[PDB]
Amino acid sequence: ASAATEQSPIPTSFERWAKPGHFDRTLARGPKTTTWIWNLHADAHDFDSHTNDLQDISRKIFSAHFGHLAVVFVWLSGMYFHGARFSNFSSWMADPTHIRPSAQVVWPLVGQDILNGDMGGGFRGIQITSGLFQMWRGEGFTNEFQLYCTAIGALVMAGLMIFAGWFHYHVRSPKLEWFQNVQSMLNHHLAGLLGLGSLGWAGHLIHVALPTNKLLDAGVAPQDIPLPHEFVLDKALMAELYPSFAQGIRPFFTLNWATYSDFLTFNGGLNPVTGGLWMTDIAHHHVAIAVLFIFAGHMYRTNWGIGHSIRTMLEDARHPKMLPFLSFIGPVGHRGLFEVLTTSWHAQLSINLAMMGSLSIIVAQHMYSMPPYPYLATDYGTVTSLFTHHMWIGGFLIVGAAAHAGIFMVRDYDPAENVNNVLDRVLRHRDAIISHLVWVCQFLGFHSFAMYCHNDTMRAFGRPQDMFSDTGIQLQPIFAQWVQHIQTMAVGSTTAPGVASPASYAFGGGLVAVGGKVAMMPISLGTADFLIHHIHAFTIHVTVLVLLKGVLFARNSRLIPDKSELGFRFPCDGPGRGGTCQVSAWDHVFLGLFWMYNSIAMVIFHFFWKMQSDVWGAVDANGTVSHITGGNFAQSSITINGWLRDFLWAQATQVISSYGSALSAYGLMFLAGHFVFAFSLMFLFSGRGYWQELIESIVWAHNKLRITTAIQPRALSITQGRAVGAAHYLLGSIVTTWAFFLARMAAIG
Amino acid sequence: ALTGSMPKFGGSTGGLLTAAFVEERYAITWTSSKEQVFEMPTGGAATMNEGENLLELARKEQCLALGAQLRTKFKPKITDYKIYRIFPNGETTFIHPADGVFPEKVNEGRGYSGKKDRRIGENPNPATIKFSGQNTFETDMKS
Amino acid sequence: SHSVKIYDTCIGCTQCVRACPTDVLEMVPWDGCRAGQIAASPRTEDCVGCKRCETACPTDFLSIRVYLGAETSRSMGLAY
Amino acid sequence: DATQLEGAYAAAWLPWIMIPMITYILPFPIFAIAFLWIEREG
Amino acid sequence: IGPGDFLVHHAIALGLHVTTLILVKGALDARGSKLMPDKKDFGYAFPCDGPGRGGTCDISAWDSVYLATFWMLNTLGWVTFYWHWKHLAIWSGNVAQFNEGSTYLMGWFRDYLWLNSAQLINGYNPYGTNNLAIWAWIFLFGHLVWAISFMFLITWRGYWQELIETLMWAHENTPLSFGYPKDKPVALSIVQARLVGLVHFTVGYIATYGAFLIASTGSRFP
Amino acid sequence: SDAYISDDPIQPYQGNPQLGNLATPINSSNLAKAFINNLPAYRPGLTPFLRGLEIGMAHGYFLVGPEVVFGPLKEGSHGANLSGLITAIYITVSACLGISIFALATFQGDPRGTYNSHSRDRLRPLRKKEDWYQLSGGILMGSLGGAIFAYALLENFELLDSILRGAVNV
Ligand code: F6C
Ligand code: CLA
Ligand code: CLA
Ligand SMILES: CC1=C(/C=C/C(C)=C/C=C/C(C)=C/C=C/C=C(C)/C=C/C=C(C)/C=C/C2=C(C)CCCC2(C)C)C(C)(C)CCC1
Ligand SMILES: CC1=C(C/C=C(\C)CCC[C@H](C)CCC[C@H](C)CCCC(C)C)C(=O)c2ccccc2C1=O
Ligand SMILES: CC1=C(C/C=C(\C)CCC[C@H](C)CCC[C@H](C)CCCC(C)C)C(=O)c2ccccc2C1=O
Ligand code: SF4
Ligand SMILES: [Ca+2]
Ligand SMILES: [Cl-]
Repeated sequence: ASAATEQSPIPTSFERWAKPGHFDRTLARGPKTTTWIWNLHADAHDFDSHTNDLQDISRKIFSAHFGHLAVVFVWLSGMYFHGARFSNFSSWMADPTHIRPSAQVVWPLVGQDILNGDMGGGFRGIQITSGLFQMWRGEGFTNEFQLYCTAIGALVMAGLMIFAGWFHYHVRSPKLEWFQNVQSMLNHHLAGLLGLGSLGWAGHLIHVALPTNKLLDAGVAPQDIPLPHEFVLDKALMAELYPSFAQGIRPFFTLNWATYSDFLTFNGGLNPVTGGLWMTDIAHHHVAIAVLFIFAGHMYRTNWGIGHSIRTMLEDARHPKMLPFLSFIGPVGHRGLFEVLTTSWHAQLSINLAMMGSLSIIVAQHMYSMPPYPYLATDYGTVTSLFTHHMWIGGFLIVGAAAHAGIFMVRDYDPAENVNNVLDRVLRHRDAIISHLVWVCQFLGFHSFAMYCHNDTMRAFGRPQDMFSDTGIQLQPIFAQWVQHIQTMAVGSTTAPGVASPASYAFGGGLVAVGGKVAMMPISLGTADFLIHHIHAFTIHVTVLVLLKGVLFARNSRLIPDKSELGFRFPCDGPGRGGTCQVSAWDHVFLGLFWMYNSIAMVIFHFFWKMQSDVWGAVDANGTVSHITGGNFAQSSITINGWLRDFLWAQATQVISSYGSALSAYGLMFLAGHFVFAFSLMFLFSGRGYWQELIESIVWAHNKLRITTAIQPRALSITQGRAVGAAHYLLGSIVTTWAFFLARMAAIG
Repeated sequence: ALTGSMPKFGGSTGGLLTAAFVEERYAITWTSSKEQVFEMPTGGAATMNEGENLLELARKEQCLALGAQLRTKFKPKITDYKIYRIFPNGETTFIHPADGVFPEKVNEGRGYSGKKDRRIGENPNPATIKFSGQNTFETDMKS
Repeated sequence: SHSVKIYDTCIGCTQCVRACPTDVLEMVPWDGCRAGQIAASPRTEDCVGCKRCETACPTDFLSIRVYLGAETSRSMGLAY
Repeated sequence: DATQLEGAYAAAWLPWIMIPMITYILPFPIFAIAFLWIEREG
Repeated sequence: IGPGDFLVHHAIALGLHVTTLILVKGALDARGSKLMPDKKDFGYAFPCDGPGRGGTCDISAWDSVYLATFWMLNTLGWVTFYWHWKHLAIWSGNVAQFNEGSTYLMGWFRDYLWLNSAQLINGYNPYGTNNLAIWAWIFLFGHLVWAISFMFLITWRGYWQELIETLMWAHENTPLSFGYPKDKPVALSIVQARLVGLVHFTVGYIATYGAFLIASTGSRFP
Repeated sequence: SDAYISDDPIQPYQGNPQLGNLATPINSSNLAKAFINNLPAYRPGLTPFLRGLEIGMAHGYFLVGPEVVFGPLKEGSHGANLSGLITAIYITVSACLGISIFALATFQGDPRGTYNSHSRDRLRPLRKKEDWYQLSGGILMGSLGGAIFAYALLENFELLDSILRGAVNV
């Protein structure tokens, strides 16, 4: 006890494990049919339906968060253990340009050890593309014992995280007043989690990572390097590397900060040795954002008078206190939104999922162009995998944001609470929002894709002067070209005199090549880039249309005026009014999952082809860059046929010709993804009554053999058939692209 | 001709369109004991006045969704709502409650209007009513 | 308009009438079951065809059937 | 060689006028006639 | 005939049997089943019987011919793929390509679909056009129509009806837009969109394979 | 409580909160109304032929340009201007055939929708079929004339250029 906020019941009982459905009143009835089995896992985590008190739900959520953190620590422990026992980390530490990262060996079972490929140095394993080796090199790891220590620490943290979740629910659980302290939570997360976290990491970088990386770039062998604590212990060794450590922590308090300008650099480019960002520049970044986040954490009034109250700031943002052109939001403004966000967990989850997915996408777009780890940009499989993975995670998270914005509407939205505020006023003109989104999606679909169809027709006619090419009708992205020119002019010896190099070489500047291969070089933006960015705008907008339509019409529409009474996840409202199939908000999350797939797949395809034809390659002794596919994005990626021939047919040479090699698992998974995609269409195109009527004949054949079962076999429900089809489509269609990307990048480098 | 104050509402895009004035409009009237916020079936939140309220909607289903909200989401319940159909010439017709009770109760005097003394599995099978015009439930016998 | 037919297996539970979003159905005296009531569908020009009345019916097979017929502006549920 | 469309066949001026008539001159009159036929009132 | 023929004959047997299953099931359950005893009173084509009784999507007998058109198309795809690859390997002289390559599925994927596509998809490239340009264009056209089918096949009616309601709002409130629909815009019905998506799937499936079979054969053997 | 109790910039359309529109600055400000209500479609008092004539002149004029710059004939001046002229001609004749068949199909007895006698649409004021036929004739005349005026200015661009540079005063 220290804050007098716990005393939680729910005694740790064991008997409550042999009674599935104990959470739901109808789930603990007695199965009867098979739909109960699927209903068990359809709302197992939905703690909002189970009970009605916000405080009990908040306690459950807090302990579930702790258990999730435990799961993530188990995963981290496993990754560090794989890097410490089944890896060539030491070999890669010796030569990180000729050795392929590998952290997984296959047992010698049926045909199975062929997947163990030669990774350089006599190591027979699987080439990992997770970027773990490049991350551990940048953090400061040199030997595998340190990785083993980190694995043990993560396992201990996992055990500690599953004790904190049991102690904050079964022993001393917080009150609801503690969860509603958003001021204190924001202060602590902004200053103590982000601020102190990045400050501690800056301390690590300044005393462990910067030493080790400086010696590594100098040329020292990995086990000839001192361990990190000697860098911490004696200041003579550390002052050999940096001459600003001879004055200790004195120039900082006497505000002579340019003394420290040799390990807090502000270069802003790429290390020529490694290929990653300047490590001193990274440490300076973390110091600056620690000072920024800690200072940001003193903003909200907590127990001492000074600060803001978010409720006051929300309630004052309203007409006539707004900017005159922003005054259309009326005299209520954001008045009832502090009580929306402190009483609805779904509203918070919707905002946090949207921001988390957007930030994961930002992470994907900032780590190919500013490679932040040593020898990262030259391992093209890792760059591809990291960009692609974070784009998929971001897209899924963003779809879940709309999912929970719709769950908030059907369940947690109260019309009496929020009257004539921004939330009420959005629901009160949503036909305008949706119709204008329909028109912009149409405009973007004609002016991106139908231009590709124009190009196909003009190229098949034999009139390429009529095409939307760089040699036909040019469509230069002059605004992005101008931004690229401003970015390369800014960094001159201007508007950013402190930096030497450009923030990325993607904007302009020079060419960084490491080990012969290109780390980074300018990404020229022509007509093909205009066309593919408008493809991206179009697909993002139709995803927004599909998802926002379900959020805005989750309560009711002109068709079904009482859709909130039907639920958030219901199949339909019968074949009447023409047929109201897929009117729920859940069905809009269903249809937006497909559109997020179609949007993120084209983003990862644009990245793969453009980086493979206009950045990645092999620099010779002179300096001439021979790109991987040979600069064919500017003329083949402007037709659909060139996308099917010069990208899909041509670059799938390495995944279908992989049988009998060490990449044969990728060919197997390529075919497996095609199977699972096609198998999904059985659930997506067919309906429930066919399958229930065919199960009738199968039940008859079973009754005749007297093999009748008590649990009555029923077809999958309508929304469950939709969920199964969507999950299968996404799984197969993404496993296919994963196998295609990874087989391609593990064969041609 | 219809009595009641329009509920306090800022307007929406979900309201009446052309078909309201060229085909038909519906009106729902109800008495509330206090001025309080309800949910419009067209989207948004409106405030019913104390006393008599009158609201025009585009569909009968919207008027019945509002009425179901009145008699279930409010304590005390508002069960005295009346729904009228308004025609383009101005003609108003009291439709709900059709009798004057409430369809869910049983009134002496309503009369059968869909009853078929059968048992579903004994409609005349379609081979016999082919070129007749009748379809299998709009008939009179039982096979 | 749709055709809503009520059969003599009706038990007068009123659940079809309570589930109707458009007020097509009402209860009439019958003395053909022990509740003394049977459903009726006079305002079947209002029927949209949602079949909520059929979902609400407890008898096997249903004592109420909706047959989707000629579409009007009311049965298509059009506010435009 | 082939700078334009040709016909090495009899009455080769007939595609020259038949393709406009069948494909972009007579179709919108036919569409108008069919639209007036399906929208005429009793 | 050899070992690669036995497997594809068993695949053809599977295809004819499942297509017959769907069609026989929908014909014999046309008059009624346990889920809908009076199905003969509702006709041959009708959307469903609502979401009651667990849900009754695709319950009509017309929906069986709907669901078996996919299986007919798939079975005839297997049949014509077998015939075409068998004969391409015979006509090229390299019959061992089909012999020791049709017993596993990557051989079908790589030695038939990928391999005999190189001339078709190069019908027009950034360097010029040969006479296979229309077959490349129709190949892509069939892919487009087949993909458009999945819009009618996966997305269902209420989504589009609510979208069309917003469009009706937008049109009545825009200035200078003097047209007005004489007949009210509604989304395509349930059975209608099933038929439209099936027609699209069929047309794209026929166009893609017709363009591939004429160009993979007419290029190798002009 | 707050639902139309405070006075905001966004009002109900025509003071009726049960109408399916809002009074926003884009459909209800004095500048937006002064521009739109004085456009030929909405200018008070005009006969339908003069409305259509001015609409057509403005429309046939700009419809010449897209094919002059972007068309298949764009490599040569004379053919580009001719392709733009006949594109404007074809689009005009198609649009006016559509106007004529809209009037033919819509105005049959009492029309349905916004041209019914009971309709309250302020944004569609051509309530009679005679208005629509006069509009079709005017849009056709004005649009074909504006198209050939743009064509004649583009054909003589060498002369119009030497004029506007004072090269004709030698
Ligand atoms: C005439 C009548 C009319 C009018 C007037 O008058 C109109 C108008 C409008 C406006 C207001 C708007 C805007 C414009 C734009 O931008 O975009 C364009 C488009 C178009 C289409 C354009 C149109 C134009 C016109 C058509 C012209 C004519 C031409 C000629 C006449 C033809 C020829 C004839 C012969 C005989 C063939 C709109 C729109 C929309 N739509 Mg709408 N329309 C209509 C028709 C129709 C139909 C049939 C359909 C089916 C297909 C639809 C559909 C649609 C959709 C989806 C949408 C969208 O998205 C949009 C919106 O919402 O926003 C927001 N819609 N629209
Ligand atoms: C993939 C299967 C397939 C194949 C290889 C063919 C092949 C042929 N058909 Mg076809 N046809 C098919 C399926 C097929 N058909 C089906 C399922 C139908 C029923 C609708 C038809 C109905 C049909 C008609 C009415 C005609 C043919 C004709 C022909 C012959 C000339 C066209 C050509 O040279 O090659 C090209 C083959 C393609 C498939 C090119 C793709 C064009 C797409 C499919 C257009 C979409 C329309 C529709 C789906 C089917 C049209 C097929 C036909 C017009 C080509 C050719 C032998 C013509 C003939 O008999 O010659 C004297 C003819 O008049 N067929
Ligand atoms: C290739 C297949 C394909 C195509 C062409 C489309 C097209 C479309 N989808 Mg769709 N969709 C698809 C697959 C496809 N989808 C699949 C597989 C799913 C499964 C989940 C969906 C699910 C889906 C949803 C949920 C939504 C859409 C929407 C849309 C519309 C977007 C607006 C737009 O782009 O305007 C432009 C039109 C096109 C790009 C169509 C092709 C036009 C060609 C290139 C030009 C034709 C020239 C000329 C007119 C031809 C005239 C010839 C004459 C003889 C007729 C659009 C018509 C959204 C919408 O309604 O937006 C408003 C909507 O919300 N789709
Ligand atoms: C909205 C707005 C705007 C726009 C505008 C526009 C859009 C424009 C335009 C324009 C145009 C578009 C114009 C036009 C025109 C025209 C004209 C000027 C015409 C003409 C003509 C003529 C003169 C003809 C003649 C003839 C005839 C009729 C007969 C015979 C032949 C001839 C040729 C003689 C802005 C933003 C700017 C601002 C303001 C407002
Ligand atoms: C195939 C299909 C079915 C049938 C699918 C079913 C019934 C689920 C199949 C899962 C099987 C039945 C697994 C269950 C078997 C037992 C769990 C035993 C498994 C043995 C292990 C214990 C070893 C639907 O119900 C359906 C509904 C709506 C749209 C499309 C479809 C659809 O496509
Ligand atoms: C896209 C889509 C729509 C919207 C599509 C509409 C409204 C079609 C209208 C597009 C234009 C107006 C017609 C296109 C014309 C065709 C190219 C040719 C048709 C001409 C013949 C009929 C003669 C639905 O209404 C729908 C309903 C149920 C399930 C799936 C869907 C669905 O996927
Ligand atoms: S087809 Fe299925 S989802 Fe559509 S209305 Fe009928 S039962 Fe509902
Ligand atoms: Ca030309
Ligand atoms: Cl091409």
